[PDB]
Amino acid sequence: LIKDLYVDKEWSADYQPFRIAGNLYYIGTYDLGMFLITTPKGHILINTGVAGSDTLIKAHMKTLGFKFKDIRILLTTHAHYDHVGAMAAVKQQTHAKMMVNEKDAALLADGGNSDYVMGGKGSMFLPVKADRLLHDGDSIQLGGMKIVMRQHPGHTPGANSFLFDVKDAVRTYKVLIANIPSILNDTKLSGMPLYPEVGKDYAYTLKAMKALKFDLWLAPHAGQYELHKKHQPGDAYNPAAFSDRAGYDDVLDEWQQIYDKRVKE
Ligand SMILES: [Zn+2]
Ligand SMILES: [Zn+2]
Repeated sequence: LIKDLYVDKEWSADYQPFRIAGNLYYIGTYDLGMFLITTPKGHILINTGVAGSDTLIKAHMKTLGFKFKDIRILLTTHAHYDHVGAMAAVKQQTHAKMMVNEKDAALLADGGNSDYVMGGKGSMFLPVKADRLLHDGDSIQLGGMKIVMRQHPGHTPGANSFLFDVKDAVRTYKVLIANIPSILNDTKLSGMPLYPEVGKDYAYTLKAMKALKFDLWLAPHAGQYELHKKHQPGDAYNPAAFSDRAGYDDVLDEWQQIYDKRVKE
């Protein structure tokens, strides 16, 4: 692996895990979103953090009263090292099935060495082989849960969001775990040498994500959905803290204006 990878202090900073809505729990760090969906047949994990975050995931699950080794399915929003850095460790420890967007499978399996921005300098994370390759609209089912993957390419070719219903004592909530279409500085939207369709994909994703319908949303980075303005440690259960259509439209509109200006460079 590449030595001396950048880690933001907020990526590794501990955060009190909590129940978001129903059987969906937050088990991530101050900045990095890691989501646990619990079922009678085992659990789904969406994302790790950086390498070493398997320890925090195991500890957070214990705090909530769940066993790490009951994770049966592994998912990611996109195959960058801040979201899959501990994915190989988690798969080795749990024997969970890795299910990945077909468009990110090669990137996940080569540890990021093919990354269209950060590649060619060796592995940024331990590689993971896919147990199931996912396509736009594919469903992931376990213990009564149905998760739909939507392809939201650009940030990586295989970047994707997940939509699913959770039930509590009161009502059903449709949750979106949204991969926000952020554009890195080094990206040329007319086409990148290892990703010629990058700008066409980002354009597609900005329109596609605006069209989604849901009750609650979260994202892989706290700042993208203002986690720490919506939630403080010890807050009473309150799913409505994550009802925020205005903030979702505002983040997508900001990225659409960046896209529009960067195309004109
Ligand atoms: Zn990323
Ligand atoms: Zn990230």
